[PDB]
Amino acid sequence: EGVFRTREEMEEYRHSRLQEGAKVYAEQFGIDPEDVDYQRGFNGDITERNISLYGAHDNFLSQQAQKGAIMNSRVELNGVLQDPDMLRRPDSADFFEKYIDNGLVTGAIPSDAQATQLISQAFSDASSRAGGADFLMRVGDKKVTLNGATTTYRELIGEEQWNALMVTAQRSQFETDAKLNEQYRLK
Amino acid sequence: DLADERSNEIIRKLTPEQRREALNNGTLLYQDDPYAMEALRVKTGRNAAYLVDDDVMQKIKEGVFRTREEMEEYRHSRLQEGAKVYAEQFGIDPEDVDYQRGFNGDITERNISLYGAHDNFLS
Amino acid sequence: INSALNQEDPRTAWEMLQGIKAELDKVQPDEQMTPQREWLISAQEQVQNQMNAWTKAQAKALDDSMKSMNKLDVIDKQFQKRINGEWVSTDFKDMPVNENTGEFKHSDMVNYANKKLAEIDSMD
Amino acid sequence: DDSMKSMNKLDVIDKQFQKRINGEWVSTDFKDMPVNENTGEFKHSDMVNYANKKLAEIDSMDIPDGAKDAMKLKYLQADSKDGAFRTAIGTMVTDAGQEWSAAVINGKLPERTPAMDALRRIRNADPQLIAALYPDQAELFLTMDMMDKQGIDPQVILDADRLTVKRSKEQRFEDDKAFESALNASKAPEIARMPASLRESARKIYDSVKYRSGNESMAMEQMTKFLKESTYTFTGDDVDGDTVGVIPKNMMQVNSDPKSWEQGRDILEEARKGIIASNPWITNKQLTMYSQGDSIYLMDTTGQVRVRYDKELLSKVWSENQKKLEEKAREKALADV
Amino acid sequence: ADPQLIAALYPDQAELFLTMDMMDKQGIDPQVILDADRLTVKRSKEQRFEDDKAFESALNASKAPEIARMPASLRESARKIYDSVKYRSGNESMAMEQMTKFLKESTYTFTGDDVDGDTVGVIPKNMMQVNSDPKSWEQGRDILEEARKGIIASNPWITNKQLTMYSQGDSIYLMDTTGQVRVRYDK
Amino acid sequence: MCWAAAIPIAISGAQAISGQNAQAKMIAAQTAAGRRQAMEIMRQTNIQNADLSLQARSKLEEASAELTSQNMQKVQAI
Amino acid sequence: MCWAAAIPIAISGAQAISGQNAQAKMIAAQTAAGRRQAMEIMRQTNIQNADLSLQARSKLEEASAELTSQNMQKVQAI
Amino acid sequence: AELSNSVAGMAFR
Repeated sequence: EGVFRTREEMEEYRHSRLQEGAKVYAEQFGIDPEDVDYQRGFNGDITERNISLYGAHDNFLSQQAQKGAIMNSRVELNGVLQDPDMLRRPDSADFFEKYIDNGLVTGAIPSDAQATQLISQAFSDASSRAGGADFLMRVGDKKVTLNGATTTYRELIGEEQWNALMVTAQRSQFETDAKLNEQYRLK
Repeated sequence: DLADERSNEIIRKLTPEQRREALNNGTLLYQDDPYAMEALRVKTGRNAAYLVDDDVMQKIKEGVFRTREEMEEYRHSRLQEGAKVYAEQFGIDPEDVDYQRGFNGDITERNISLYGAHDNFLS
Repeated sequence: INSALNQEDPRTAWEMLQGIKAELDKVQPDEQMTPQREWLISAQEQVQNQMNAWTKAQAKALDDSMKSMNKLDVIDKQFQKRINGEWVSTDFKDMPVNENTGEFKHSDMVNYANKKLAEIDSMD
Repeated sequence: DDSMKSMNKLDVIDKQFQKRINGEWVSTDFKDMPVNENTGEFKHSDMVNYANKKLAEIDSMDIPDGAKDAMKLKYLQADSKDGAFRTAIGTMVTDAGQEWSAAVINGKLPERTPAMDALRRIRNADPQLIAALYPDQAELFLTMDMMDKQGIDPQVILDADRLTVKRSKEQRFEDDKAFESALNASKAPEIARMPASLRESARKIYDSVKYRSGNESMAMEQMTKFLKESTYTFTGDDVDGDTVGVIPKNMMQVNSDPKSWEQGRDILEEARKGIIASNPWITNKQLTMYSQGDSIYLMDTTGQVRVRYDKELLSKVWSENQKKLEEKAREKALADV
Repeated sequence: ADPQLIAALYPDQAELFLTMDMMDKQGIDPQVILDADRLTVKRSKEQRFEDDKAFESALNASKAPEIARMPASLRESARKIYDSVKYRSGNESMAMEQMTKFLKESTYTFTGDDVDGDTVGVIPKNMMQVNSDPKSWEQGRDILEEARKGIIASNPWITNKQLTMYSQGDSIYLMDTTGQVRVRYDK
Repeated sequence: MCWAAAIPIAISGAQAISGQNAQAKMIAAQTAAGRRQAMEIMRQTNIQNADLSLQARSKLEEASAELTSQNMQKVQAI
Repeated sequence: MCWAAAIPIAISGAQAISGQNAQAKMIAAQTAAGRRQAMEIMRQTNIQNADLSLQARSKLEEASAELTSQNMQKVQAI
Repeated sequence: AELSNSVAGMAFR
């Protein structure tokens, strides 16, 4: 569930507390151990239990690696985009597309779901920074893969999914520019 | 460990094009994809390097330090510590060679930024 | 699905709905007309309409921001006139639309006083 | 059979109710659409069940608190005082009231206060509306708003409300006469022209606050600050500048939020101005704006010129006007792109 | 299990029911009632006579469907619930909010279809119960409402607010003002 | 809770060089929370919100953000 | 009562690896109660109820229930 | 006027 390191502690702890719990739980009912019939009952049916346990451990470690990868790519793309005006630069348009693509091929950002989620979150985040029209207006349109079909950025993002971002980013730019004007005029 | 090289080599074979759908359902699991684990360790390393080393040095450089000789000592030691802690914090990767390439940068850029900040402070 | 619809900003609405679809894909793996899929895609048209409304609203906010800034500086200048000079009639009826400032809602003068008082508070 | 009938008629009720929330004039009283063939009869039980289940449903939604409470309010309007939702929120209010009562008797205030907490959540969002619909427990609203917005402890009210003497039917006559002298001899615009609904509440807050610590200034103090938090005073363009009206900040609301009340004030002032210039000689001193139960009414003193202004029409006209003006805004905003 | 049937058959000790329901349902300690009921002054006639005018005016001049009108049966108790709370914590408004809650639990104020919406009657929630469970009151509310649109839809020579319904000692009688339509619905 | 007192143990005669201590710990705290107290089925809601903060929780105070971005570009593809 | 304090002895500096402790003990507690504090004449009534809980009291939190069932079938007869 | 927004319009209608 939540608290365990790599494979060793698992079967170590399970083996130890297993054989002890065996006898302490057989002690509750009639005192059967150590008879050979309690072996056949207690010792399973063991392959099924072991394969279920190790499959659960696979699930946990896979969720752990996925959490790590999402955090990592989120931090990277946040630093590249959320930073005030890394976007305004001439390079940032090709870069976003390329990063998303490579991460797809590596393949990081596992998988497609997390990919659409992360790309649609970042787009909004970028729209609300001063840097915005340029970034959004340039990544539209760019070629990026997905499950169903290869498709442009504008395309993924419906006519009221993209026009919204577009306007709200224009508005945020206007806001921040007037904010700079008013700071200067305050000085 | 060394035994998992079995499926590591077997999966090197699987075509990259169709690797992703497999990854999305249940056929493979993240722990065994060498290519994915590569990028992951490397990214984890950049993150670590950047965050720890830099925050630590910059904030200190900005208002509480001294000569180039001092800051210099303070960082490398911090550098080592951070790796160990952060490393444990994500899957226990160190000490593998792939975490070296990720953690160790991209190092000239970090050093030149740090020493430029120290130039700014002393000036 | 209703929660995905009732978000504050329709952006998060759409991405959460898209994630719920990508997940439904697992358990219901046949794209078709599963009753749940019908519910899900009226949801897509719904969030599209909500995004339409959100675009319109953000555009109106843009217009209001420019109108407020312009009429605000006009108010402030015509008010400095009253402070230095005399007999300027700052009541409601002010230096009207040049071409592009706005009909001067009553909202500005209250907004003007509040923003200018805080502005003075922020001076050096 | 009841489970299927209830589910079907429940979704029918909810859809025909969303119609009323978005649109208008839907008549959600009792008589709905029972022609579903499966839904069959509507018992009166559904609408109460509908309100209860839907309110809990909203509670279970994933959205942040702001959307939840805006939604509880956008449901609280509008049914025809049946009340289904009005009675649900009402029993919530009386629960908070009895609970604070029990805290008063008990001497301290019990922890975790579920009903009080839920009431604080809902009412923080539209102080005037929750109060308006239940014109009975204004005492609880006053005490809660003392408890949270202002900094006083919810212990120093407890004693003073537990320590009170019974007014014993004697000093009250003096108390009724009292409400009447500080009222008449006040000469502060808002209190003197007291708009009517608010007068009916007004009587309460004054009598409540007085029983606390040294009063009859603190009492006027709280009553005046409350009436300020709840009615705009419409001042005249003349430099005197004598007031022409006190119209309640709850009923000038275009749409459903109070930012809207503000926007609407910008309709009423344009209206009061057009009149004064249009009919020359109606100098501001002459014009009065007078409310009623639910109507903002506007008269020059000679009875001749007198324009009504009402929640429904002010609201819906502003709605369409904002709509297509916002359309123009989108048009030239996207023209840049 | 039924705080209603028990309430009715014994109107004499409504005081005990009030105190017990204070003791268990509400959170107050069964110590803070003890003093206030032990510390009371003897009403000596004088105190009592004055509180009693006081209730009389106040209940009459409060304007809430429930407090006004009165179920019929309840008045005697209602009054009793009042005094107890007034002697305990001596805030008359607090007492009332512990009388209103009670009348409100006890009766259902039938309301009119009109949008005013002025009340037609308060019938006590006990005597329109159908079978044993209290959900029977709930079910009866439906029969009676269907009927009152039965009465209003059958030859409404005139209805307006002229039609009222109430409970005699034991009968949810519905009658328009006039002798035209009297309907008796009995438990 | 024991650990926080342990960090508190650092400040005794009243020590200035300790903003670093609150800082690093809230930050780590965020790494742990974020990393481990959540589920990754695609459906998320408010869980994603608390998360997002864990996402801004490592990152940088931005001296490094300026430096990183200059970098991720020369590294990813540019 | 002494034993519960003994289990309580485990939590001291307020450490959190101990849900296992309440868990195992209430569970065992149930095994003991259930196993031993009852009579087995066929007539039962409310005794069977308290019992039934002792029946859900061993069993599993259900990870094992999924695993057991898959099993009891291949073992009993299938 | 009749078909105008601009505040005046709202009051008139």
